[PDB]
Parts: sequence; C-alpha cells; structure tokens
Amino acid sequence: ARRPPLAELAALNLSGSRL
Amino acid sequence: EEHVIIQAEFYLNPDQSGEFMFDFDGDEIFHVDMAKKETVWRLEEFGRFASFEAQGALANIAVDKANLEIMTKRSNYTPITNVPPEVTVLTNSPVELREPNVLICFIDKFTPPVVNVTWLRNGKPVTTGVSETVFLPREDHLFRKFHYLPFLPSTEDVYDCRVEHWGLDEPLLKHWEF
Amino acid sequence: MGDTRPRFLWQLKFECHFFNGTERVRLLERCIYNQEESVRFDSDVGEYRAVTELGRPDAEYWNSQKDLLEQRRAAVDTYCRHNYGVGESFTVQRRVEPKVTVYPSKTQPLQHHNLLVCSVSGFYPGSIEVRWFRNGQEEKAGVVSTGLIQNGDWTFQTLVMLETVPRSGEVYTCQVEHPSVTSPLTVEWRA
Repeated sequence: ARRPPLAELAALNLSGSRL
Repeated sequence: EEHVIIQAEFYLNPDQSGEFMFDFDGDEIFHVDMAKKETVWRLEEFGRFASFEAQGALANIAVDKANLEIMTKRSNYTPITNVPPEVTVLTNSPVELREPNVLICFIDKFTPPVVNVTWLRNGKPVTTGVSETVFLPREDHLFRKFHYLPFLPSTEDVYDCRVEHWGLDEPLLKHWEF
Repeated sequence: MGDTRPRFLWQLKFECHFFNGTERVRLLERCIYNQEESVRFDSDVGEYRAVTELGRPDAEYWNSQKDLLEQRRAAVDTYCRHNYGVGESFTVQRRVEPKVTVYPSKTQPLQHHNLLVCSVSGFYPGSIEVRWFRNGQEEKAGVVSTGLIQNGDWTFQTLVMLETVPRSGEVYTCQVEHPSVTSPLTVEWRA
C-alpha cells in the first residue's frame, strides 16, 4: 500500500454492552 | 475557505445493511464495499493519491450493529418514521440529438436508506450502462442518492425514473423527454 | 416493498470542520438514532454531552474514561489535520474548468425566443459567479437560475436564464468567474 493512509476514528461502544 | 470532511456510517435492522463512507463538502471520497471488504474510491484517481485500510471500517460496522441493538431496546423499540424522497431527473450537459449524454435521477431527503429505483425507456426497464452511488448523508440525517443512465438523445424515446420507498403511497415516476 | 416490518437505524457522523486551511479545526462527533441525534462530542467542549435523554447513559459512561476523552481531544490532530494533509491535493485543491454554452429558449410556445440560457457544467469546486450582459452592460432584471446542482461525481452544473426581448444587432454575453481560471470565461450571443 505505497500511498499515505486516510485514518478512521473508531466507534465506541454504548453504555449497556460487552462485544 | 471553510471545508468539512465527514466519516459517516449506518447500520439498519432488520435489513442488516450497513454503510461506511467519507464525504468531502457533500461529495463521496470512498466507501467500503461490505460484501467484498474493499475500499471503493468514488473516482479511480483518488487511489493514486491515498490509501484506506478497510479492516477498521469493518470493525466500526460491528460496533455500530451492537450499538443499534442497545439503542433499539433503550428506546422501547421505537421505529423510524419514513420520510419519502423528493425525485428530480436531469441531464449532465445540454441535450443535443444523438450526442452522448447522461440522465441523472436525483433522490433526496429520505429515510430509511432503502429505495427501489428503475430506469424505464418507453415504459420498459433498462439495465444497459446504469450505475448508482451509495447513500450520501445530509445534515438533517436523511439521505441523498444518484442513479445514472448514459443515453443517446432522440425524438423516439421518452424516459422515466421509477422510485419506490416506504414513505410513498405508490411508485413515484419522474418523466423526461427531449 | 411487501416487507413492511419496522426499521431501526443507527448512524454515526465524525465531522472535521476546517477554517483557513488547518489553522482552526473543530471535530464534532454525532450519534443518531432513527432521525434524532442522541449524543455529541464537540472538540470546543472536550467532553460528551447528551443531546436527548436517550443519550445521557452514553455521555456519562464515556466521560468517566479520561483516557478515552484524551484521545478524542487529540483527534483534532491525529484524525482531522492528518486526513486533511492526506486528502488536500485531490479535494481542497481540485480544479475542473466549466464548459459554458448559450442557447435560446422560450417561456412558452412562441414564434420568437425570449429566453437566453447560460449553461455552465462540469465544474469543481461549486463556488461560481455567472453574469449576463447586454452590449457590455450587466443585466440584473429578468434573471432566474437552477442554483448550484451537485452531479454526484465531483462536478457541478448550473443554468442561468435571462428573459429578454432580443433586437437584431444586440450582443448578449454570459460571463463566468470560477477558481479554475484566472480571467473570466465569456460566451457571446448575437440576436
């Protein structure tokens, strides 16, 4: 992958979960 | 000089359909194809300048799905209210007999992001050369979508974009003529 | 579509807002359920806030984790400024010149044309100025437009229409200024 990467922001789990 | 870059995701039940995309001032940079697990640049040339690792977007779709489930329950299973689309048909460029052009079906202001779209020439379905965008986000949290049909303008053919959506009582037919 | 079961929708939106390149940058994260925003992060604040009651548990949970907050506060650099730097050349700096054509039209069936249409198509970015002139004098009366049309493919178009009664010998000019060109584009029409 030679080209500079776009970075995503990660999604957070809501209150009340596990996975 | 203001600009905005938006990372936009959705997940919808019970369709189990998801989207992940980046938007720059209202145009799509890329989306991730869920079935192929692959970055799809809107314009091919963008892939010469930048990369994107699709794995992270897939990981986010999994969180989004779980979160949808939590929220669905937390809301006491409140479902979405359907908002039917506004549809406009137009062309790329000024229309001249027998000069290649493209018909655009512009589908706007709707939710949820499920719509059935058919191009008709003289009442009959056409698949030749059609393509379409993924769902683009709006500031009111409704959706925008484009469908395209390359065509040769003539006086013998009329066209219709046929759109069905849950918010509509009957299919919506937008007509175009030379 | 015969399946009319209730739909439940979740959206997430991470918006990087840029003023004067990356000199001022503001990150907004939004969680939307159905059509309603529930919780928000705004980098001007640096903590989550509930937008509606349903968002309150999430705001509380996330704001309890200062390690997490710190990372979101840093994203104005690690995410917004980083992505701008990657994407600038082919987004911010994209320039595609407009194609300009002029054709006559009619407000209704008529023996003579009483509309001059200035079609400006295939351009990027969307910022554009389109003016009508008659014999070198700007016309402001009798002008209507589509406004700016997004094509979906990183081009825009517009049509700018001038209602007029042409007299032979008159020359009408459609003039277009767009960042892609250093002097105006003009197309002339003689009646």
